[PDB]
Amino acid sequence: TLVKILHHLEEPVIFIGALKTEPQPDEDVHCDCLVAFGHHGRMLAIKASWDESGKLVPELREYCLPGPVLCAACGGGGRVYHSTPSDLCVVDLSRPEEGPGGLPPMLCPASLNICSVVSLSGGTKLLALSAKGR
Amino acid sequence: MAVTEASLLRQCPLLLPQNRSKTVYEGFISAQGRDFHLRIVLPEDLQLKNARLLCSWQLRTILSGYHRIVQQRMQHSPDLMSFMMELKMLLEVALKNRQELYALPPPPQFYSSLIEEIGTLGWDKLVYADTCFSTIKLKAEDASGREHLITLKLKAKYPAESPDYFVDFPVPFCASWTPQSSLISIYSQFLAAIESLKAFWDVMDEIDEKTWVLEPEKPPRSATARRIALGNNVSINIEVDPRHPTMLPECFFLGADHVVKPLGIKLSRNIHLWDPENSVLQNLKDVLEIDFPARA
Amino acid sequence: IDDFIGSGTEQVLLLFKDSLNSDCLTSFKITDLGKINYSSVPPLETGLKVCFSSFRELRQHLLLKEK
Repeated sequence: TLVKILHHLEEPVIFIGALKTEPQPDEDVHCDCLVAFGHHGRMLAIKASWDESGKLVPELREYCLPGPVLCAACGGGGRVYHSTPSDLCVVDLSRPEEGPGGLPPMLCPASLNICSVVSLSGGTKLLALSAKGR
Repeated sequence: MAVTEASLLRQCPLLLPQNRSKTVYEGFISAQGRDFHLRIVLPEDLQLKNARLLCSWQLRTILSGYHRIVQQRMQHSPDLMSFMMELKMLLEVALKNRQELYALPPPPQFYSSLIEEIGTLGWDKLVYADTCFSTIKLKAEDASGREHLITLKLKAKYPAESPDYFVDFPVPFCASWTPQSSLISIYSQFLAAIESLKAFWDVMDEIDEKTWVLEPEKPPRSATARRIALGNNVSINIEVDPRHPTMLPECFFLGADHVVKPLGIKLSRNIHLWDPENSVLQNLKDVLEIDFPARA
Repeated sequence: IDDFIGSGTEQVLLLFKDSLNSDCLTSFKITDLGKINYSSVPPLETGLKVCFSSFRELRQHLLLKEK
């Protein structure tokens, strides 16, 4: 020198990112999905469907996952690590995508400001900052 | 009714006007036990060719895939009441399409009743429960001392309809399920079939323990057909009719052509000597008149 | 109180009396008061979580209707 409105979650926004669902080493992966998160726990997911009519239709979800989400990040292979003041939990989008939101803890404490380094040398190794300041 | 003074109230009780001139309506609309926020603004005249239709995002998400449809219905449809009937039909159809999306389990009916029923059963029987609490795997014992497992996939309203049972044992498991029925009933039927086959279980356990069974490796109890190896480059696939386990199981040979012909001819000659009292190995060793190799 | 196992969760360490030995931090007792216990249910929790989410959803619907 216009701006487009997509969904409008009613509660504030915390994390926006992307995943590679159906993951059946390189840094930049061609991400199949799109994810955002709320604070009070509203999660959003988008996918390309091209089902039931023979034309491309946007498949949206909207989950209401527990606890006030304080932070989240993405892991290689359609996984998302998010954090609530009780526990650090994880979500698997790899399976159209997922009807109900199933999530285990990782038995780590309330970590705010998570971040991941993908090793792919063993296993995946993330860096967290615990709410106690460690 | 014919007129839209009471017909609109009977067909959309939860949508109520704000203005004297009935132009601004706001409120809910109900389809499949869910009230969805909504408002709709006609101009001064009851024309729908240009009529604002504002919604909630929770509703726009669902109507994704029919926005052009509902737009066309607004400009085509004569009356508000007819249009709202069309809109309720479309919301219902779209949710029935996205029925994997909206369902869930009742908190005071499902997570309450299922655990009380598992307590009725016994905590030693449950081996596996999913995080989603959909899959539960149950264990059952025989009088001989074998474990047999059953998968159960539970629906949202579990005792309302039949739960999906995936049981191993080879017969078609006929599970009489009433609404009053629960896990103990299907487990009593599970033990009933397990004990009706305490005979078949002896046969297939003998074939597993004594003989070299080839490619039901770590055989599930579903396998009606057991591939017993005899000799070299030759095998017999015995399909046990589990209703009559001691009865002759339909069987043929696989391998080379020049060795299997004598085996088949000798089976055809000694078929009449099959007694239904002895073990299947005892019958086969005297019919085919040869000893079987044990883990060659 | 700290995480000495290196799991993430905090544990309590108790050091028993010095009459045992004249050597430091012998005779310990580590416990979480759950499962972890050294020395010298998930479905039910998820059901609680789902029921709480549905409760909060109904509260949202309720305030909407009052509005």
